Amino acid sequence: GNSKSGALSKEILEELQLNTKFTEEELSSWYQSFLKECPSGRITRQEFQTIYSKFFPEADPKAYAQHVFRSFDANSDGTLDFKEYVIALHMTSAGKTNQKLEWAFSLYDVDGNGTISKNEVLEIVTAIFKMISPEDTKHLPEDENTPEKRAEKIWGFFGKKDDDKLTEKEFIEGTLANKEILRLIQFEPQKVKEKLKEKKL
Ligand SMILES: [Ca+2]
Repeated sequence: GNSKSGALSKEILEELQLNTKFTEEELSSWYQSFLKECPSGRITRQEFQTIYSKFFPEADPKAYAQHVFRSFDANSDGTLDFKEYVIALHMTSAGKTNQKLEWAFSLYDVDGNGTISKNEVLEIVTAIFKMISPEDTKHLPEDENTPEKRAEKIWGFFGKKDDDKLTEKEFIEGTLANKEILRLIQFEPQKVKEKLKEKKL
């Protein structure tokens, strides 16, 4: 930790790699500031939720923030340490999606039982949908303009029956190969929005 706490930034860089938006020295600085506000270096789910409530005033981010917080162990109780908190912000707001597919699986596997069910896709798709301001949902395709439609389209693209289980192997294959699945599972609010106002006539 430099010798006086701080080498937690190495673990972060390792687990995030090129995806990092920070050097270890900057992470330590953010960490020093983090500790002035959260002395224990831990952050609860309620506190994490507040971050998103504050920075997404146009949306209803509570469910979304809770699922993101849980992705780091499928637990609503407890806390996230600085490392998981930095990685969580990166997953929702920075970098490329294709480097986040393994984490995306953990996000979609709500109960953490190793596979994704149809209902879990709907729960997450709904949470992400609520991150879109009412103003933008009108630019959304007819067959992708409600949580139900989006979630069923994703399930259909995976060629699944109502009670089938979706594995990580297939989730990664499909999110990489089929760009429509990518578009529909997309969890970064800005990316959903920016594609939600582009394309072609
Ligand atoms: Ca599951």
